[PDB]
Amino acid sequence: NKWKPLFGKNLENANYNPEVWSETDGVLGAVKDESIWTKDEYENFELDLDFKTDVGTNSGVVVYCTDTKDWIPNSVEIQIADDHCEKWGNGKPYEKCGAIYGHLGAVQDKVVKKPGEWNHMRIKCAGQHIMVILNGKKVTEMDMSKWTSGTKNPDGSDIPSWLPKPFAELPTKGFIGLQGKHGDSLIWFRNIKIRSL
Ligand code: NA
Repeated sequence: NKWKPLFGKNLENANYNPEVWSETDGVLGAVKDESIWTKDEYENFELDLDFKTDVGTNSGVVVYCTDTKDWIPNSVEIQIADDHCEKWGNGKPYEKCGAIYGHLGAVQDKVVKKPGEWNHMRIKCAGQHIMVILNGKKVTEMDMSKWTSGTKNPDGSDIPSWLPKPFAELPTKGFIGLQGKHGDSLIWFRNIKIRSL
């Protein structure tokens, strides 16, 4: 159908703490670690958002969340990361920007721009099929039905112990959220919007 702001105007359609999450000059950011969620559940949608990184940014967009309190194992996370910072060495493919965190790498990295440059990401969530388009590049295409294991990924890498639920049996409807600030690297969001497929 048509695009609408994911959180409405003035975050009216979001569940959040206003001491954590706020809009400044049209740009959403967080000063503490707690997440921001939609008040409503979504399936069969495309989500657009702009984001800007800091050096070493590690964040993510959460979709299909069936529990906003115990969200980590009951959701899918599209990784947002500063691929130009190499802190943990080479890193894992599922830690790169536009990956499905813990589950599936992006096909190329350093599609994300350098810290302080604006990025654009579109996430198409069509039941078990998730596509990530980053800066106009199709970087990630997951079919969740392949994830029959909660411990091992189709690419052979181990799934972090804190993500035990097989993605093949995960529901493909739930809340959408953004993650808060966990350390010194900031992240900024804008033009966060959604429409149905
Ligand atoms: Na992340």
